[PDB]
Amino acid sequence: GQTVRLTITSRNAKAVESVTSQLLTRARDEKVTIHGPVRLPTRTLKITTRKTPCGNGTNTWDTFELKIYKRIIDLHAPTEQVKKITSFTMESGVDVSITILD
Amino acid sequence: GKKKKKRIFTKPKKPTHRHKLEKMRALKYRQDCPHPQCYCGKCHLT
Amino acid sequence: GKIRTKTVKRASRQVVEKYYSKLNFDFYQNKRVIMDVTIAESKKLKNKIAGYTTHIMKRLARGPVRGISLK
Amino acid sequence: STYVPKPSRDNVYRFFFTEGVIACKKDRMGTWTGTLGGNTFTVPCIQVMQLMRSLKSRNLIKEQYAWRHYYWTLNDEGIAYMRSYLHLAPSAMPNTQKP
Amino acid sequence: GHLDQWRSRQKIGMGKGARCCVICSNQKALIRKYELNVCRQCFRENAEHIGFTKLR
Amino acid sequence: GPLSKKRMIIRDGVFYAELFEFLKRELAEEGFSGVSYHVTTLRTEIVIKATKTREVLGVNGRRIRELTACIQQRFNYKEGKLQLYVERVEVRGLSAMAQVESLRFKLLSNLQVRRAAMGIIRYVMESGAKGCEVTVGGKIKGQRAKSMTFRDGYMIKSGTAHKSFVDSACRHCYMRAGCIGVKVKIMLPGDSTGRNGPSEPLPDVITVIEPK
RNA sequence: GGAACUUUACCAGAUCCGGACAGGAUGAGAUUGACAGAUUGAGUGUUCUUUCUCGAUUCCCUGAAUGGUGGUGCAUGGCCGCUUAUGGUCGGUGGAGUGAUUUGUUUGGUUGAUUCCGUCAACGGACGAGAUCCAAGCUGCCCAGUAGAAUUCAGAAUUGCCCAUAGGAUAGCGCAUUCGGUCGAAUUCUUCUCUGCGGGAUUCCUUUGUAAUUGCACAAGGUGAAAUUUUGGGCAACAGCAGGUCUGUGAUGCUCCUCAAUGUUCUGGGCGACACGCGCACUACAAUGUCAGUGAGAACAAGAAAACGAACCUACUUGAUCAAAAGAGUGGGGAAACCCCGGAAUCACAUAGACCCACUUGGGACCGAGGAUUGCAAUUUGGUCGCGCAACGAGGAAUGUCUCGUAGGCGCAGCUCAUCAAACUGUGCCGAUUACGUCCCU
Ligand SMILES: [Mg+2]
Ligand SMILES: [Mg+2]
Ligand SMILES: [Mg+2]
Ligand SMILES: [Zn+2]
Repeated sequence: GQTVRLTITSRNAKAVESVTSQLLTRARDEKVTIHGPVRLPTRTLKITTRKTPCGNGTNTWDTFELKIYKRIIDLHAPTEQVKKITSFTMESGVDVSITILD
Repeated sequence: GKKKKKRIFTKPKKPTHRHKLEKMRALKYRQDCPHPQCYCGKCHLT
Repeated sequence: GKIRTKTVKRASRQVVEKYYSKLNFDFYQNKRVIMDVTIAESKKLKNKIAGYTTHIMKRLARGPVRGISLK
Repeated sequence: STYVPKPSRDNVYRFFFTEGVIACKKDRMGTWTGTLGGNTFTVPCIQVMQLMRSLKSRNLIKEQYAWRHYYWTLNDEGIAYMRSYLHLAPSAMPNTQKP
Repeated sequence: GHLDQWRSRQKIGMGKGARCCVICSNQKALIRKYELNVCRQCFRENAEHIGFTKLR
Repeated sequence: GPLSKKRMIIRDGVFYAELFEFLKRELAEEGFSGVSYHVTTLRTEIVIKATKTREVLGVNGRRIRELTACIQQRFNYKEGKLQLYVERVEVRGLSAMAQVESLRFKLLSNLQVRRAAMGIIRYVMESGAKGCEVTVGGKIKGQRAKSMTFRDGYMIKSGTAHKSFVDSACRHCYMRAGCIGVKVKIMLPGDSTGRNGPSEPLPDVITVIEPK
């Protein structure tokens, strides 16, 4: 009837996968309807800068990339059950957001 | 570098301003500034 | 340029010495054995080791090879 | 304007005693914001930098700088002078000193 | 008078002068992408801490 | 409204760089080896990894409360939403960031560069590291500047595996003659626990399991 | 390093001290700020006249201090470039030397490879190479209300005889096609798509190949999505270099300036001034073209704000009872959600379109008049009408880069960025010739 979305975002692929697996395991233990863990497209932030600090020599460039991993989990559970599912140790560098879908 | 070659001046050296001392000005004085918070020196009100 | 680096050759020779009755003439079964019998961070090296182990076994069938001593 | 009024100066001094350390962004414009027993009081950052330059030259405080921000902390002799300057009761110690 | 004249152009928010690096306050070669506001030379050293890595 | 996902991580990285630089400058005198933070709804809970945790704490938590005040004032943290913790590094000689600081102190103590670097290398080797490298560059022997490097053990300098198997740190020592650069690279031995070392086998090595 | 101001470091001025601190001379008048009038480029207390106001914060002069895009990169740190794209590099212990030094690290084959194989006064090592790494292919699990599909019930639209202008060619022969607004319902599923871990390629297989006459390999073909470092990157030893940077930094040593300042602010001008020479771009010289229609069609991306929303990006409407460029309004998007079903430009067109070999409807240099828009400032940038009679008809001696989704052609995004890309960093589109060699040159 009422559906709630968990959004897990991180820079660390291993950390976000571990948190998503932990949330899935908790949801399965709680026996709630789960609309799968959806892997949203990974987003790459790219910045290219000159390698030199002075402008001398061959114009060599440096490319830095930062990857963003996002997962969403849809479940039918009230606020107390969702809070009990989400309350555990978590990991650093990842964040989980609660939303209510209408 | 930025050599201090000095500068010739076409004008005289303007003097440093000094506050005028009014000894016992309170004794000498007179209108109180009408401005609520406050020519009125505080509000420069003329 | 498909020469087997000394790391690959030494690992394959050690594999042949340690497991000889457990190997074969094909590449895929040898590689399947290699995955369990060796620990490595890479799969390209495992494939190369399996290929050179198959080559070593084919040579060993015809005659003894230098660097490998089967007790 | 580095000319700092006495009320703002002693308000900053009271904040610097209450909280053992004080941080201010190095910016000639802008206003530094602090809290003294609730509410909020602001004073331009340049006057604060001048005051704590004076304190550092008098060896009152220890100064650190990183990423366009200052960090001024009070030593034992620094806290002592602050109690004397504000004529604060003896045995009064900064929040960091209080266990 | 002179208080009003002091830094009157700097009070205007527009211009390269207003924007400066958040680590060194230098108004040259500023990376404004993703609102980073960091000079390229400082970004080269602080890239790892921010989260950027050298790949391909 | 809310900030975008690609902007929140940028803000978090900038904040982490700010905190790392501030902690480095503040605790340069002590031997500090890292900082982490785990934000939650209740609390931020910043943790520091150092060697001289006694001096980082101070008496009755004086220095730790001072640092908490610093960070709170800098980042506008609400009262009670931020805490600071300090943990001793498990192995002092396996941390390049602590070893460079120690070597910088030895240099500033008017000690000979060769003796100080050799002592640093000896301590690192005793700590169990696979290899150590120490570079000192500047006006050591007079007006003309030179660079001297002292090495021991293994040291890989190629590929991306070195960015994980080797920890490095660089500091600038200021002396009456001028600025001297000191760099310390350490090859971390592999440990299955993962607290120290990569916890994975080297890309080069291939190990064959002994038959049963 | 695309400079209107700022930036800006330069020039002509004019403010402020942002000289802390200590010691003096003061002093609850130490001081601060000022309306007006004139000073001035300044309705700049800048200084004065003039009185007010502020109040121990500050003045005064003595050392000191401080800042500097002052100097010196031939004092340095750090970083970068280069040597140096190739296969290089260094211990130990033993051997050889009176010694510097040498051997290992040799020659033969093999290889991009100090890559392996064989040999061996060396024997053991360490580093580079390779490995690792990150993207492109092909595929497994997962996965969808930020992604799709196929059905079924409706609602609808065309519906047969139909022969252009002169009207060719180019599939169809239980059940005719269509209709992202018909904003239709229902049901199912994952062909495409998303993506964290997997797999897959190893010379693996085959030559009465080559070589071998141990090997290490190699050439063809096979298998395959991919067949040789699979492909493109990243990383990269050890020595160097008086290479660049003291204009990135609260990187700095030594010096220089320091209150009519080499500090700092503000005003005006410069950084863009021309006879010229040179580097690198962009647009041309037309017909395999230029105009004017129609059609079909990508990818990479970016979007709003401190100490309730508002700035940012958008769609749609309107302006519109009448050019563009505008300008409004209304929604949406924090970005797999909006833009977006991303209508890119190359390109196509049997468009029965214009031109017809000319410096011409080729080519837009350059300039005139109007109007918009960015901006504090336009003496920026679009858009409209003139100008084109500016060269240029394919470029001497010279000289760059490049081997397959490549060259070349074509757009698009990000970036700097109020405004302004002939730039760069990416990205897709269309797509060749040649070679598959060699040491002639370097
Ligand atoms: Mg020079
Ligand atoms: Mg030179
Ligand atoms: Mg440019
Ligand atoms: Zn910077």
